Amino acid sequence: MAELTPILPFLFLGNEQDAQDLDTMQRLNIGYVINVTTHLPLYHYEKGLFNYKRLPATDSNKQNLRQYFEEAFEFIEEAHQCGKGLLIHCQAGVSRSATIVIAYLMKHTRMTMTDAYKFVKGKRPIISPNLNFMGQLLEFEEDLNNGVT
Ligand SMILES: CC(C)(C)C(=O)CSc1ncc2ccc3ccccc3c2n1
Repeated sequence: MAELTPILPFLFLGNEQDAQDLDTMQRLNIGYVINVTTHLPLYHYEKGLFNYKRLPATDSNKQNLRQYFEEAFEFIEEAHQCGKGLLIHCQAGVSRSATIVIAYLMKHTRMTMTDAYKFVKGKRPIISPNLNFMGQLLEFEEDLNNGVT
């Protein structure tokens, strides 16, 4: 049922239904969760098992996700530093969460935007398109190449 896609051995991508499989998350040694929605609950919050961060974003043609990139990168590095996995999820098409993942692959693994997309698309086959998010990833790639971010 639940597919917590490992983009990297410690970085996982999923949707709303994936984020509710508590046993798999604990078996995968996940200790950090990034919820990239305004309206979904922080699943399992009252159990005190994970560190949470909500990026309150919608899946629209006007939503600004670039503003949250640097905040999400620090949370991922914090999980990376202590040997724990991080799950980033949103909803069915994983448009929002896949944008943050690709951006991290561009920033921390030095993948190009295109190669990062093919990397994620190969492991997570169902990704809904968002031209607004594609444009932001393109602007982010140029800023990386110009050493501006
Ligand atoms: C941004 C987000 C991850 C939410 C998506 O929009 C995925 S959907 C899609 N569909 C057709 C494409 C064709 C070329 C391409 C080059 C670079 C990056 C993405 C694409 C591409 N992306």
